[PDB]
Amino acid sequence: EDAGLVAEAEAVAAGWMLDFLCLSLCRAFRDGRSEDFRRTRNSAEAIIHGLSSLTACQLRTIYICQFLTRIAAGKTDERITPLESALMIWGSIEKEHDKLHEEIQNLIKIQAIAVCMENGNFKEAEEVFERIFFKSKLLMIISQKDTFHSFFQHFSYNHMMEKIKSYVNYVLSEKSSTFLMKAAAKVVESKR
Amino acid sequence: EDAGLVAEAEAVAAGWMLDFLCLSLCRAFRDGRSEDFRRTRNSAEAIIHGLSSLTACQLRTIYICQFLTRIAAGKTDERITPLESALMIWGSIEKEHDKLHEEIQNLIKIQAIAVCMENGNFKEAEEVFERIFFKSKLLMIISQKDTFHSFFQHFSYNHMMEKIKSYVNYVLSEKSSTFLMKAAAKVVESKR
Ligand SMILES: O=C(NC1CC1)c1cnn2cccnc12
Ligand SMILES: O=C(NC1CC1)c1cnn2cccnc12
Repeated sequence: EDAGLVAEAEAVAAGWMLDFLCLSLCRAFRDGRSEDFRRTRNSAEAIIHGLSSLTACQLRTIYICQFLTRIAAGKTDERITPLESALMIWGSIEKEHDKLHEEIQNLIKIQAIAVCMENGNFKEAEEVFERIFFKSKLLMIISQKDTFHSFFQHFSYNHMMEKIKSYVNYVLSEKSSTFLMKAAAKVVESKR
Repeated sequence: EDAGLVAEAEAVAAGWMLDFLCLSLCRAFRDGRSEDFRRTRNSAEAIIHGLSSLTACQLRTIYICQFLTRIAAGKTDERITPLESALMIWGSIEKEHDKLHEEIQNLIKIQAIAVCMENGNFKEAEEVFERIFFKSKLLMIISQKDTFHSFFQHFSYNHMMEKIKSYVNYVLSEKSSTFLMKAAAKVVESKR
């Protein structure tokens, strides 16, 4: 057997497993299946370690998985919070900076502060605010522990999750026809 | 979309990834590619967590992966050593207890003691001997620190690895035609 051709076959299969796990991670995030999300994340993380050279499409795929992982840990190496880490990934992914992108970006920025206030760590909320950043007014709300200010109700966790879920639906539609899931669905429908 | 049919497709794909990773784990073990073995082991471990109901064939596959994992850690939750743990898996796998099975079993039993002596932990070598187990003579060799006794040279680490590698070749031939690797090799050969 040719060691090089066998390794190339393993690289193609890793690429297929990556797309399958991204599609599965997107569905568990959309459905709110936390444990399924956690397991798929662990599998995608292990599969990703098996690849050493990635295409532009594959880099986009791993960064989406990393982004959703930090978003999922939002209320739960580096000295920043998971939502601040999601913000750094979001601003660097090779993607269009459209209306939805700006909406998701601004919701994460405000929710990174609000989740600290929700947990009762207001010194952390000010530290998060200082790393990310109107500014005087946002700093006053944190100082007065106004967690339920109308500003926070308009830029809520639920609104952040709904906007991110609309983005996940475009990724899900784009990867719904990948090799591994398409082959699996055919087997399932044949039985039946 | 039907959540049940989507979950069934994910179960079929997990079954395909399991066979692919077992075949890849077998090749890295045969070739002595330690880092590739470690990465594939981590991927198989994560993929296995995603399955909750396994067929008899799939249980045989995960136990082979567990067995090779303990063999690979032989010289490196539970209060026993990795080779003693490999011995427990080996004796419980649904497989024929043929000449090769007994050979591998007896080589692991003796190497579980010899690797402790090689590392200079002779109290551990006696503790391993007591958990597994002629017996008076084997206990004398450990007591006299005769790590290079002709008995240990006939039942060596290299002989243990060669016999296990012959078994791995039968597993490798049996799983060489699984769906994921067969589809990947076709893509590679088409390019070339
Ligand atoms: O970014 C992460 N994973 C990427 C593939 C989705 C990631 C970060 N922490 N973590 C812990 C366990 C598993 N995966 C992770
Ligand atoms: O038995 C194990 N894995 C099975 C799939 C091969 C196993 C034992 N320790 N460990 C650590 C990291 C990854 N996998 C493991």
